[PDB]
Amino acid sequence: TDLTPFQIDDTLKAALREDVHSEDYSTNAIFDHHGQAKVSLFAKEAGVLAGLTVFQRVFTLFDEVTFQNPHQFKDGDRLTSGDLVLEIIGSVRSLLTCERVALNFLQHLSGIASMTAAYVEALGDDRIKVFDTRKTTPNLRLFEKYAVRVGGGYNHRFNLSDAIMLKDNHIAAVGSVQKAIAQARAYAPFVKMVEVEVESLAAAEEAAAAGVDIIMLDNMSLEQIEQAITLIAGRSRIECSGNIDMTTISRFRGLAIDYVSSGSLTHSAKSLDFSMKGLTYLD
Amino acid sequence: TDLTPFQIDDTLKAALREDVHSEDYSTNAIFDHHGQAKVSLFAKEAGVLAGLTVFQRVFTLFDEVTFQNPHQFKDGDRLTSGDLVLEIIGSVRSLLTCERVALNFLQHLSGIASMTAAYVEALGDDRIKVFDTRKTTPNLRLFEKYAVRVGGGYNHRFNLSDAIMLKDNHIAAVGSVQKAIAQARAYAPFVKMVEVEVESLAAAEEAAAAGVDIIMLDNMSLEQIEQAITLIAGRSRIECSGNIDMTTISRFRGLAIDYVSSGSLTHSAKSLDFSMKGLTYLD
Amino acid sequence: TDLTPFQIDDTLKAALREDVHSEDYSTNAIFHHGQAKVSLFAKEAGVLAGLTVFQRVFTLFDEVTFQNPHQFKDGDRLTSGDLVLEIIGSVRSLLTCERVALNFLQHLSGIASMTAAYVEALGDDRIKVFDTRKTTPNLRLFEKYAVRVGGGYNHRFNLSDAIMLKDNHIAAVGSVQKAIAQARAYAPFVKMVEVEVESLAAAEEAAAAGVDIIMLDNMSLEQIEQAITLIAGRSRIECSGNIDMTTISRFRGLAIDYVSSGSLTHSAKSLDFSMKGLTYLD
Amino acid sequence: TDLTPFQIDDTLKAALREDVHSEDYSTNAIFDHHGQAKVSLFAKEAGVLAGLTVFQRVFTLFDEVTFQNPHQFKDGDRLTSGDLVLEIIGSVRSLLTCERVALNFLQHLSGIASMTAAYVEALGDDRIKVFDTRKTTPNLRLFEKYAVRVGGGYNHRFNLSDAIMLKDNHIASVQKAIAQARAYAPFVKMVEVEVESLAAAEEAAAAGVDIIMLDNMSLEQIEQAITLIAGRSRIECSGNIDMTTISRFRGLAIDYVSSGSLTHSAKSLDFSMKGLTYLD
Amino acid sequence: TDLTPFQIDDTLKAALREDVHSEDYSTNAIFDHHGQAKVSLFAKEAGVLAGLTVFQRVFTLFDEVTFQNPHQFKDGDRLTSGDLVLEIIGSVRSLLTCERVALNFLQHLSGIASMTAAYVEALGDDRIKVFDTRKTTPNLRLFEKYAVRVGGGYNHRFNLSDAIMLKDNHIASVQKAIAQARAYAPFVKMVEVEVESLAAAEEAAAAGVDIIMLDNMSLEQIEQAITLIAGRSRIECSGNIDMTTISRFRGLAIDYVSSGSLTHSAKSLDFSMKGLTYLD
Amino acid sequence: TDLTPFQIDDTLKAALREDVHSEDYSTNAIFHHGQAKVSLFAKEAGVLAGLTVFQRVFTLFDEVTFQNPHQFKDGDRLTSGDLVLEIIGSVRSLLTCERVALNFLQHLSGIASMTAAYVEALGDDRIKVFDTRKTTPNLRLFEKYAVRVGGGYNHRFNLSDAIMLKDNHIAAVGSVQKAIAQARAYAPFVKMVEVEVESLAAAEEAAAAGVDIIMLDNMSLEQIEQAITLIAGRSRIECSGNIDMTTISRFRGLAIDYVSSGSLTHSAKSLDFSMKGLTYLD
Repeated sequence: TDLTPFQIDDTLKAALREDVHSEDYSTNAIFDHHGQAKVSLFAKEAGVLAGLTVFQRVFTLFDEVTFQNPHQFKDGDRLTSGDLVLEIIGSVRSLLTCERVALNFLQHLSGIASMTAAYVEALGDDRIKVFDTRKTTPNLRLFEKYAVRVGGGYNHRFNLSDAIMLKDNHIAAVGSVQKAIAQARAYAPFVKMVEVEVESLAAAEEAAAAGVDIIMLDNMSLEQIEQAITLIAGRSRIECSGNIDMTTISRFRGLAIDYVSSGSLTHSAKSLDFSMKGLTYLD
Repeated sequence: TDLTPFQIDDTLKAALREDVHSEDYSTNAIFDHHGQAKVSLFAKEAGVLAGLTVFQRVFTLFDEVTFQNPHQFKDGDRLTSGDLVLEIIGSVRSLLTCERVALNFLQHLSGIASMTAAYVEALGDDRIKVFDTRKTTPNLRLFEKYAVRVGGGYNHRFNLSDAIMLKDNHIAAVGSVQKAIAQARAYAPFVKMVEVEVESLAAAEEAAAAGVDIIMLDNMSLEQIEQAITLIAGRSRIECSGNIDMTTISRFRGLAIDYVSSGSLTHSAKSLDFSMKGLTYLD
Repeated sequence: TDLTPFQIDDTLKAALREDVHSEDYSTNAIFHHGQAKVSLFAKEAGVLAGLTVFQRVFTLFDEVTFQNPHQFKDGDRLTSGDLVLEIIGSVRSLLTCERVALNFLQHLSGIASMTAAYVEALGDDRIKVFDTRKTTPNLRLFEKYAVRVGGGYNHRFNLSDAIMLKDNHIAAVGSVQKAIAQARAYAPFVKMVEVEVESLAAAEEAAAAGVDIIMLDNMSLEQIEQAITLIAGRSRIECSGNIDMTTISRFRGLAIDYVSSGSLTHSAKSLDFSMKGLTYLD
Repeated sequence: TDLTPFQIDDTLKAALREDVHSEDYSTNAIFDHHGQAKVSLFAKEAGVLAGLTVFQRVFTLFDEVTFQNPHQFKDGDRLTSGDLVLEIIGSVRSLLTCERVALNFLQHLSGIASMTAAYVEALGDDRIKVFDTRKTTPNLRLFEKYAVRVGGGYNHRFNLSDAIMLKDNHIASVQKAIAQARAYAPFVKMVEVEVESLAAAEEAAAAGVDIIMLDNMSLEQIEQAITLIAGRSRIECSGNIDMTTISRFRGLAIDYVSSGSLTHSAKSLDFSMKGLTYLD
Repeated sequence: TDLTPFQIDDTLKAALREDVHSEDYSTNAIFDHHGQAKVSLFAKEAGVLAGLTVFQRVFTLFDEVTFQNPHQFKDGDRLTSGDLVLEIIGSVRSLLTCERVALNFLQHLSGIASMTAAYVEALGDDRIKVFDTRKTTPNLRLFEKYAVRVGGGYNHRFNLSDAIMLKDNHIASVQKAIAQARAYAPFVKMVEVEVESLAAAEEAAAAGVDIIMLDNMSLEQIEQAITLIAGRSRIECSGNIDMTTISRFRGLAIDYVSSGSLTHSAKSLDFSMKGLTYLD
Repeated sequence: TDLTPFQIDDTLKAALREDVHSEDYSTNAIFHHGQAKVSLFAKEAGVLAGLTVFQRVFTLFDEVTFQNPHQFKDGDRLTSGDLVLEIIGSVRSLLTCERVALNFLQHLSGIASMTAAYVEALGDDRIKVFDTRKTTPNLRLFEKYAVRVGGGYNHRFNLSDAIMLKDNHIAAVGSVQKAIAQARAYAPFVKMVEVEVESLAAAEEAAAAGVDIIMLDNMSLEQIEQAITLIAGRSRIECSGNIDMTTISRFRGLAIDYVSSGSLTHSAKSLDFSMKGLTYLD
């Protein structure tokens, strides 16, 4: 589901203002006469397209700009270098001044979508979902979460307010898996999912017995993981997390866990290369 | 030179608000009684430290929090996994709730500094500087620029307003390298540096003759580059750019150019791993 | 857990600015930067909520200290004539910062009091009283807090917190089970899913679909009872709609998990307080 | 006079942001390739309509949304349960995601207007006017003041900066207080004094103040004060005023009364949005 | 009465942001391991001091900065060139990066105060008062209004919402205009009317308005109007008022005059920050 | 190049809000949503600047159209009694949105006019007239524009735009050459570097150090002339300080690149306009 102007406008404005504090001298010195012009957006690298309407919105907040999409490209579609993703039509000053900010969004989000897509394939198991985390670029979580969905991934909680996750230390402070779970439930009844991070087979048992929604198996071995699965017997949903990357992710293939999660999808994504070229004046 | 609260506060607040829309239920359910506590910040990966005071400021905007720095770590210092970078002292709720946002800044910036440092070494020529670009994460340019300086790199223009750069299309619109340069100068006299992107040996000549400040040699071969240098004869500063990464950067070693620039330093930096662990209550 | 400056400061500042566009002429004309004391009195029985909010209004504006002779705190029961707080500072800060502070305190204490009253009227510990998103615009955080203070509980703060498939959602999709399926496909595992249901058939459909919470909307006791057995613990159960002081007792003793009321936040009478007894200080 | 985007937009945006921090998951999950949809706004309780354009603006900031108003309803009109106030047309996403915030405004403002209208009717004297106060919901004063006008009430000062009012501590020679106000103020502020005793009412009237407030002073007292003031100032009666009480002032020669409870503790008026159908 | 952080902070922050978009490169380039430094604020031109605490606040929002005031200067005090108004102590980075913004405020406000003071002296009659207008620099009205008070002037309405003023189009039966204002307004707004002819001045005074504005009406006219008005209203003379002109009103029984040029076209007053030295 | 809505809208809105806190009572009491026309007249000779700003104030507030009989634009010379614009819309929008619009227009036209006057007084094309950072807080953008409109040129907008090593910077470091060296080391290649210099010795030091721009601060003509030859085109030259209408002509014919004046922006008299001649429309 696409991102809306309500959601993105303030962020894009800020970004435009970051890149232009007075004016775009280089563009304004050369270009004048205010003729309409056309520029093309080209993919320069293979991957997955994400953030296209975000890209567009940067231009549209700045000036009156229209678009042409010859190949009907949309977020999710596979890209190959040289592909004509969009044509952008408007005044020269608007096209050149808005370009870098627009691309910066598009490159970043397409990079994440691409990487998410790659992880899914590397895993090669539909039955196991690929989830993101809170290890996101500050103030862009919304956009990054979106890119992950686009790439075929799924969203974990957005927030510390969304859902409860009882980590390593939380159990210790209470001194029982069961008590930590109980206090969580008492504190925020009914309307919050509760998850627990567990390093131990005993703790996984304790937690499943307590009736939690999701159990996180933290950096556990395959032997350990397999035992836990049988032990839990579908009493909770099972997430594997930690030390999960392109090389590692395939180890989970075929297990009866519900999902895995990776921070790298959002904290360490390479951006995907695009360029805007072929500027011509309209007749 | 370190980042100031005036510069970073609004951004960090926004980030905190992004991660906490109502409250941190998971932390609030388990922890109460408001005892002071101590937590340790550990490096988990080798590289360069950047964003330490940013990390700190996240806690300090939220609550009364103090720090201890046993090893006197500061931005720029080399890190090795297991290193104790900081101890953070304050109320448990403040420590756990602020953790992820604080780390997200620290990881991201240290990742950039590390990568910048790596590029500098790979180049192995002091006489040639490593510069960043405008291919930055929207609304964090300031922070990323800083991380590049920390890693031993240098800053290009911050902005479209900072300085003039006449790219591929700008020359064509005017139809002469010399005329584009002239119009730039006429438009913003004296107080703006002027740079031109050049793909051709002829154009490099034209530009040097015109008296520009900086000539950018775009994706040119070493043979081409070397000819241009001799041809320009120190009439302008020389930047090489395009297709510059870890593998490629060493090709510039020993040339009489002033600097090279890379977008990857900011658009495709891996974050550097840290963790906050060892939570204990103070006596 | 109390509200904090990080959470409340921008709101209180805005409120102060609303009440003082240039200066407080009437107070300034008569006054000194000469210390004074004023007393905060409860003028009506109920539950105290928003005391640190009240305090913060003064503290943002000027250097002001407080005395709390009776160690009053949010959640405590109030009776008229009670001395809740003494406020000490310059006369100008006290007079100018009075109306705004009280406006917060009166409003929140009103909500807490009303929440507390609903809980008692229900007279069943086993059934919790929840709030809603029918809140006063731009004060949700504060109102949600007041409900907790009065012994109530918080429903989702937001459209982003949890999924709730209401009448209008069901209509857009045209089916209960299909709407749940889509919600489940869209936000697996980490979001609770709730459905509003008007009929027993739909309650069945929903329970079978494996939702987390079923809302029984404005259903009769007979209906409710049937639904309970029929749902058979496959989901949590909430009752909602047409729930007020008179009505709430009807849920007493049922095997539902909670009830929810918009009135707690959209129609709460404010609780009366006054600030009086200005002594001068030396 | 209706409220404007210039006045309300920032507030509504903040309200929308309060209700949607990331996304509207429930609505986004049901997203489909359908076209535009229509939903109806129904009154569910009798009273007075206030905040209709505010209601509308919540949708219009968010997305492209149009309206149909079959019965030509406008702020000030009387409502009866089951009344079709508006039809809202636009994308399903916009209608459902904007609903609660829009209704929260409408319900709150219609509640105040209704209550104001009820107080007016209860007092029954057109000779008097019913005024509001500064006992308003923080950061919504502008909207609440509007609702009071809509319900047939009148606005007192918006602010501590609008006009001068002399209080208890301030009251502590009350002719000297008036003098200082007028002097300390430029000659562009109305001055009002709150008075408990008849002696003070006279001093004040002699002082040439603009408005004299008779505080919780009973009918005999009030009646004497009126005569004594002899039209030298405007007269406000205040304190201990409620639906039950307001009738005591019926027919007195005073100019107005004021009530905090109008904004202070107004019930919201019930509405609902239902009947979602896709357009053809 | 001095300005407050609650009033000024957002404005100053915006000003600082205007002057520093990324960083203060010039100052950061010279960063060293020195300690605290001291810099002096000097008056460089004679006039009246206004905006001193505003000046101070610019530094204090940014960083930890302290002040020393050897001569106990405060807003309203007369200045002579070479006067040491303040010493500013803090880190070099904070002093230099905050300087220009802080001075811009101080210079602007001291300029207005000075000009106001000059107008007062020029008119020479304490019986009259000198008032400002709404002809203010956008988004700084609050600060400019303050400076006018500091220079011995007085404040007219801050706003279109503060008070009522009847204009030319509005003037087009002028007793009916007054009636509608008072009716359309609640009984809490001062009403003023701008009048060109003596007939209108009388109608208005009879109407019981609070302030009558005699517009660009000359001394003979003015003098007749005064007598005719007979203290039924306050009298303002306005239009065609300047340093040269203001003296014509000396000794008339009018209450005040107003000038746009006070805020409209005030020269800023020169100051400088110099004498940077490191502390020991 | 004209100012734009993206650039100006938030400022104008703030300005409107400053002037109208609730409503325009005086205008509303008398009025219609009945169209009317008003004329904008120049009341004083000078240069027109800020016309589209003027227009935008109305356009943000309501639906308003304009007629420009004489095709006036920013930069054009004005003479009193000139009809600059006709404004058409509802009476309420015209009366309420009048003072703010004019305040912008008067201010900017004042700056443009003053800039234009300085250029003429200088009477040397070869020497440009620059502005400074001595601007009215929060209007720099607008003032910088007005200077260009009057035939002037813009200096750095910001502390972030370019490096300028002033008196106070030189003191902190204790040397001219060392300050330049540090600036050069800190921001190589992409930032211009300028130094303020009071003495010939320092001018030499600076030129030798290879700066981009030397500022000759409040120096005598004799000094200036010596400096020019001595600098020998190693840097651009700016003269600044104590530069006004009377003084500016002294620079005529020197081989300097430009002069700068704070007065253009900190001490500009506003240019008089009025809005009158309200016809009603049908």
